[PDB]
Amino acid sequence: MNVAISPGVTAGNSLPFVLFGGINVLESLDFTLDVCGEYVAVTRKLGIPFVFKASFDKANRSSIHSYRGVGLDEGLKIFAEVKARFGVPVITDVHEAEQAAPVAEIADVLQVPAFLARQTDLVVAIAKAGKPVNVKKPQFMSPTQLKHVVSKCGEVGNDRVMLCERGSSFGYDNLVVDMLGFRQMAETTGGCPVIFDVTHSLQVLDLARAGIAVGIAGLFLEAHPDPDRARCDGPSALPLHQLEGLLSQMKAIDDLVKRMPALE
Amino acid sequence: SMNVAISPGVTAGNSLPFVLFGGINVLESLDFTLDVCGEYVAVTRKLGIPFVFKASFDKANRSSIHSYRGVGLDEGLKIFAEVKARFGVPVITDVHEAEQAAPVAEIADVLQVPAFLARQTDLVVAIAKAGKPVNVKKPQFMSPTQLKHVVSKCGEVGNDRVMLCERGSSFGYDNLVVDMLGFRQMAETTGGCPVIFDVTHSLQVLDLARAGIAVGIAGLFLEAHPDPDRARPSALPLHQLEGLLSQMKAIDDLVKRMPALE
Amino acid sequence: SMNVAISPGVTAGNSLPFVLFGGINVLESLDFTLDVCGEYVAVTRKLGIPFVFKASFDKANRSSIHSYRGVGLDEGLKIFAEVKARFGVPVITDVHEAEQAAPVAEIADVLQVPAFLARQTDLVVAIAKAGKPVNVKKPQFMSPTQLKHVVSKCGEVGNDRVMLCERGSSFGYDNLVVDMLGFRQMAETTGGCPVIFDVTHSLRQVLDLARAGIAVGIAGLFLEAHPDPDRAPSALPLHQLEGLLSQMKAIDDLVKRMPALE
Amino acid sequence: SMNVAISPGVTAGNSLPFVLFGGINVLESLDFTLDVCGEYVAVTRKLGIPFVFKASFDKANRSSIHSYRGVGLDEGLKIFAEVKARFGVPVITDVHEAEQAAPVAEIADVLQVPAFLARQTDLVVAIAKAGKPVNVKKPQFMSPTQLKHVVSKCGEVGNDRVMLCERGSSFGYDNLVVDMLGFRQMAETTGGCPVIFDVTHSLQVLDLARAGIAVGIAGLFLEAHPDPDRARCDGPSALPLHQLEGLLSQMKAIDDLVKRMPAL
Repeated sequence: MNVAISPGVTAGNSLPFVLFGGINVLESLDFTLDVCGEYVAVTRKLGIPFVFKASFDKANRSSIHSYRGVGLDEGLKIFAEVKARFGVPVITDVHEAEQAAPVAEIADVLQVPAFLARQTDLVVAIAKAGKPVNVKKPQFMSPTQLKHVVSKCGEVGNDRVMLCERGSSFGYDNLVVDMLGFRQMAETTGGCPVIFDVTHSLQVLDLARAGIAVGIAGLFLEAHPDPDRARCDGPSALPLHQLEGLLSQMKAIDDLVKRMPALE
Repeated sequence: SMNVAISPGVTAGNSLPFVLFGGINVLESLDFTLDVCGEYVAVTRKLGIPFVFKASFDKANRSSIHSYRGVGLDEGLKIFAEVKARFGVPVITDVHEAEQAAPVAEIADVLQVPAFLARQTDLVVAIAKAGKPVNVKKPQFMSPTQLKHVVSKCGEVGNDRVMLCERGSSFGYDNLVVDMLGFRQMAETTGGCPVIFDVTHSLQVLDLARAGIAVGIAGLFLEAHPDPDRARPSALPLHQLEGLLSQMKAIDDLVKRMPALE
Repeated sequence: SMNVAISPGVTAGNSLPFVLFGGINVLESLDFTLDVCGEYVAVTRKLGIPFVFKASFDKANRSSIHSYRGVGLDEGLKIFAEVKARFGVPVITDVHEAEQAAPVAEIADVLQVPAFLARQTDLVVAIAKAGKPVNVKKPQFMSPTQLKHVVSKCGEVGNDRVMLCERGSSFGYDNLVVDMLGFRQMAETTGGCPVIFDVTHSLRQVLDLARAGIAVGIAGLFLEAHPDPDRAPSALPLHQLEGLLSQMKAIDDLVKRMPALE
Repeated sequence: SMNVAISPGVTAGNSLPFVLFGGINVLESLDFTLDVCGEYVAVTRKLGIPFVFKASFDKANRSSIHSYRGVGLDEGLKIFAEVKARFGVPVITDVHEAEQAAPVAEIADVLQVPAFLARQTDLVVAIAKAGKPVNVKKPQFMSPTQLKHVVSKCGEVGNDRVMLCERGSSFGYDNLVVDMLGFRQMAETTGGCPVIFDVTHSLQVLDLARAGIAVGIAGLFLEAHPDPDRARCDGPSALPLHQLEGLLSQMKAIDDLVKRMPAL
């Protein structure tokens, strides 16, 4: 199944990989524009399809007082300016059923947060909003169970679903990426595009190389100019200056493996 | 060990006689709820075990939009109101949306945060703000030392009456295992919150229940059904309730009068 | 289920009063061995708990070839002979090489298969052939239902006196978690072999784990102790032994007179 | 980092073209061994991939004491001598008991420490003292940063020619997952030992092999058989032999590409 996101950007497991790349959360217009512009410049140079990613709300910080981002209303204003400035499609996450329709007016893909992937009403609200849907696979969920979420989407008329790996629970706290999961998610859901979040899955290069070599529809990436200074106990973003170096290796492997067959 | 007063005559605490949070998966009819709740009340009253009746009014996380979800909020609250009026038993239920907490708190005696939702700031705050004691289910993805953050969110909005509920940790794909070292970790990192063990969702129910009760905990969380084979995770057969509870009580009374080592 | 006669008045069985397999990590000196065992003997005699003294004569799997390995076979067996002569207690020790089994079985009353060697056909067969009861340590990588194949190898060469020993299961990197449901799976898939729980290797929280395992209803506890474990995984502080054991006996005596559910 | 010379024209190293350590589960007869080795030689030659033939002379841990164990030490070494004589290939086998190390080392070119026995001091020392390169199998219970203890044991008795072989990690009961982050950790914590990936035991063979090879490693470890379904084992299934060329051509293409890409 190939999922058409915007003109010239289509995701599919046999197609050239799509970078879903951006930042953790919207803090300001200018900072968003500058980071997005650098993503655009690099992906344009290399010839990699690109969807810009950001959250408008951090809905699950440790403290009710922790910074949560600019929020829904201002976030969608920022996304509108990004789309106008760069002609790039955008993807963002949706935490509450009531956000789905307003977000769908602006965003080109709506993401189901991993912890919320089983919540029927949220998933239905997101699926009914009429845009392609990216389902984050929670660390507690095996790859053959994601089909139920895909089915809930199809039951309310949305067949344009993508599935995003971000690791599996491995003891306490640690995540392991089972590289056999990508095919199992694809094959049990009718061939949904599979995307790999190499940021939350934690050596980013080892992991991204491993995942791209398997043969997948997309990469999911967060970046920052200075990741070590994040005001976050979240997982480290890629340092932004490393983007081109990373993506040139990804494209090289991706172009190679996408012309190699399965074993007969 | 902080103790949490649920009602007169029911108080949960890690040094106190265990409390049974028992009932059924989801509310379906007044008739069946009363049937099951009445058996729990009679057995617990006979054995002398503090009791809080448990049920969901909605199953918010089923695999299909057409899969039966239960009677829903408005009818659920009416059933709980009857359960309370007829038996004088306190009740606990789970809350899935922020806007549900206030109306639920008018009837329910304890509000539960669903496991998958434990990290969501707005839902937890709405539950905590509703002013009843809160039961936080520990997600299978969460280590026992991280639950303190959810509790702190509750404290941050004025609710210090928080209990923690164990239901297993992810062990490979699909399977859950219960780390019995987790109960003390949960308790000691949260200032001594009552710890509760869900022996149904964790899954040999007797083996697990015996093990958890022997550690010394505040409560057991249990679902039962008259015929769990032919119902559409597996509840205790309702006819085994008395036999299970008599062992739980026997072990619990023994261990709650034994100390830590020197 | 099946009972394993270890020595006169010491019999291990899942329905019988629990047996303590207790001692120390490794034999270092006669003096120290006698000091610790003497303490175990006096506490178990006082409390009325069947006792088997445990120690390795060699640490075959330590991180450097210069790391201290214990007194070794010849001297270790001499120490075990003294222990037996002086206290009249039976002893258990582990066997790392096939040719050690015959010599060890002249002195030791139970031979143990080390966890990492449990699948090695030739070692297990030599141990089973030596003619004493066998304790099989369940490796952290093995599921509870697979231990049957090791027990059958013992049976294939005429040794039907086999016990099984839980020490935890791999949980992510490095850490171990004890699945309390494993005891019954081990017992039921092996014709009811006695199941023993190593609370030491499985890991301040020795008490939580020990209470939980003893409450399931098992044949034995495996325990290592040391007078000053911090300044010496981590053994129980020896001065805590009587406190730990009095609680284990109390729980075991209670649960061993309770049935399965109807 | 470290390069281990196995024989003329065969050298394993994490920066070098990958080496195939390839063969069969156990030595059953001379002629079957020669035929299978002959097929590996033909394909590795055609493709230009360095090759070491692998086989066990004993299956030391079957479920039943009556189950077939292969030809045994004495006859196995006679078969190995003939393989070397006939094909000019180096060979690798596993050693289960201390006393087998010296006689095995007279014929074998690499001696392998079985995974379950990797912590056994006396076995590892007898293997290390035998004077040939050593392949330590990483047991599914051992974390990648702990393998350094085994390498140090080998060094303490004068053998610095050690390679480390990934076979998966325990993931719940029975299942294994391959953590693709472990390869670097094994290499960096041991002074740069060649890291090798057993795509057989670790279990979709192509997904896993593509992922591992893309990370950048010294070797692949593979068992094959003309009819794996009819194996008289309940062990993990061998690669069908007829798929060897197709698998290895993809491995070569990916390895050649990534071995000339830098760090970020």
